[PDB]
Amino acid sequence: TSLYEIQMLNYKYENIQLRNFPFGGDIIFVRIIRNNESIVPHGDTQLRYGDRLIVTGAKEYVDELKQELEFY
Amino acid sequence: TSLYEIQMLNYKYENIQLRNFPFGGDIIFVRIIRNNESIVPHGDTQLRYGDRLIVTGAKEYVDELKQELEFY
Ligand SMILES: Nc1ncnc2c1ncn2[C@@H]1O[C@@H]2COP(=O)(O)O[C@H]3[C@@H](O)[C@H](n4cnc5c(N)ncnc54)O[C@@H]3COP(=O)(O)O[C@H]2[C@H]1O
Repeated sequence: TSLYEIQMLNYKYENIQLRNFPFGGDIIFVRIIRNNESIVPHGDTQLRYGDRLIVTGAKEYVDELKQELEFY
Repeated sequence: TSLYEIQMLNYKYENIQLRNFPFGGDIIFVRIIRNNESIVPHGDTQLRYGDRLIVTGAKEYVDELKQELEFY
């Protein structure tokens, strides 16, 4: 697996832009699936509750992000 | 999510960082395979001859980039 899906269910990250984001080891956001649309994420893209995040990275770092964003 | 491989075979774009690349369309480089290693691209990553760029985005622009980078 090189593409992982994380659900953004953490209120503390609502409206945060990717350009400010706390990247673990390092990850790329491949797509954000939001309200029937798949968006190509860039610096000014903001997270929203319920986003389906498609990410790529080493599993260790993906795991941290999954924990923080989906499991809190 | 579709990913496409683009060989960086055009010396003209050699050494250009992603932060300066003249993107003409909606795209993200998801990975770059270089020296048999899969790396996670950022602003400071420089294009190198022979890079295998794994990209996602508008197919229209993927085609244009392919023209620019591996037809040249
Ligand atoms: N995988 C990739 N494919 C194509 N181009 C790439 C790229 N990774 C970086 N870049 C290009 O470099 C800028 C610089 O990147 P950086 O990593 O330094 O600085 C970034 C970054 O940490 C954050 N960001 C934007 N998109 C991101 C994404 N998909 N994943 C994670 N962070 C992202 O916003 C900062 C400013 O974003 P902005 O897009 O407005 O500005 C971008 C974009 O034009």
